[PDB]
Amino acid sequence: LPTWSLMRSRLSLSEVLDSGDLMKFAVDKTGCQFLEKAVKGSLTSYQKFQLFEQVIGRKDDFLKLSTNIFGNYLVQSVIGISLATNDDGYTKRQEKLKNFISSQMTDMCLDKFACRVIQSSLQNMDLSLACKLVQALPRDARLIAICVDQNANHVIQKVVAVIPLKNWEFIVDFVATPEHLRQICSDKYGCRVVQTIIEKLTADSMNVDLTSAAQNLRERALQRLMTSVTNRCQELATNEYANYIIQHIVSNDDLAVYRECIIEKCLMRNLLSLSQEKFASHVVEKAFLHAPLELLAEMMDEIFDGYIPHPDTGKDALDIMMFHQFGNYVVQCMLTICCDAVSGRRQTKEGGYDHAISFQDWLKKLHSRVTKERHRLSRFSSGKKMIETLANLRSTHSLMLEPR
RNA sequence: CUGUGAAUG
Repeated sequence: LPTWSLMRSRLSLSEVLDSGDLMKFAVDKTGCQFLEKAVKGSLTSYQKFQLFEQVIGRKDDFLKLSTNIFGNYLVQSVIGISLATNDDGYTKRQEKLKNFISSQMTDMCLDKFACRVIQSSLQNMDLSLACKLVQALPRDARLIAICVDQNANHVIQKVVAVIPLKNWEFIVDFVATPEHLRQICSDKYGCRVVQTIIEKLTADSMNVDLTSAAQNLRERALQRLMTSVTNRCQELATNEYANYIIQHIVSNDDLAVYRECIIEKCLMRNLLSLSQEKFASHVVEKAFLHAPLELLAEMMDEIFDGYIPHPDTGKDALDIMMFHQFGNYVVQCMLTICCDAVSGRRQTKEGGYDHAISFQDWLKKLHSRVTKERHRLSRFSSGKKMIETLANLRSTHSLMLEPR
C-alpha cells in the first residue's frame, strides 16, 4: 500500500482516484474493502467517470482486477454503477466492456474469479449486449473444456438461465453430438450443464411466458437433444453422473413422451441387469414410479416372468432382485406402488381401461412371495420394510438369467 | 442390509 495513505481515516475516494494508485488498493485485502464501501456512497459525476476509466476502461487493468481474488468484486460493483448511470457515455461504456470480455472470453470463463465477472455481466447487461457475449464463446474442443470446468460450467448454466435460446442454440447441438455428449455427460460438472439445458428446454410452468414461436424453437431443440440422449441412454443410465439425467427425464411429468421412449428403448428387457447396478438401479426405481400404466404392466411382467429360473436352484429374477444389495430398492418400489394403488393413494385409469385389477394381481404375486420368504426377509432392513408395508395394508384394507 | 451428483472476500 502506498505510504501517502497509511490507512488514514480521513482518506477520501477522490484522493485514491486522483493518485493513480487505485490498482494498488484494489488488489489489497484492506484496500478493496475501502473501495467497496466508497463506491456504495453518493458518487459525483467525476468520481464515476474516474471509476469507469480506471476499473472497466483499461483492458489490462480490467483483466488483472477481474482475475483477482479481491478485485473481481470491485469490477462487478463498477459494472453495476456503469449500468445504472444513464449519462451520455452509457452506450460507449457498455460497448467497451462487451469488447473487453469478448476478446478474452475463454480465459475469463476458466478463471475462478473472472468467471464471476462474466456471470454478473450476462444477467445485468442490457439483453442485446449480453447476447453479444454469448457469441464470443468458442466452438471447438475449448467448449468441451468449458462445460466440464469447475468454474466455467456455471458460465454456460448462466447463459441458459438468462439469455433467450436463439442465442445459444449452437450449444444444444454441440452437446448433442454423440462424441461430445459422452464426454460432457459423464463428467461431474458437464452433467449439471446438460441437466440445466434439458430443464430450460422443457415446457413446464416456468416457460409459459414464451411466445408460440419461441415454444416451437424450444421444442425442436428439445427433440434434437432427446434423440442423442435416448440413443446412448444405456451408457448414460449406468454412469455415476449421467444417471441423474436419465432419472430427470423419466420422472419429469412435462417430459412424459420421452419417459416412455427411454423406458422402451433402454430399460425394457434389461431390468434384471440394471436393477443390480449401483447407479442404474435408481433409474429403474424412477421408471417404475412414473411409467404409464400400459408400460408398467410390461415392466411388472418382465420381473415376474421375463426370465427363466436358474436350472440348478430354481432362483428366479424376483428372488435375485429381492435379496440384492441394490435390487431390493426396486422390489420395495414395486410393492409400494401396488399398495398405493389398491389403497387409493394412486389412480389406476388409463387409455380406456381401469388397471385396478392389474395392480391387484401384482400385489398378490408380491404378497405371496414375501409371505413364503418371510423368514429370510426378516434378516434384512429391506425385508422388514416389505413385511411392514404389507402389514400396514392388511390393517387399513450381479447374477443374470436367461431372458424369455 | 442397506445404495450415487457444482466453483470466489
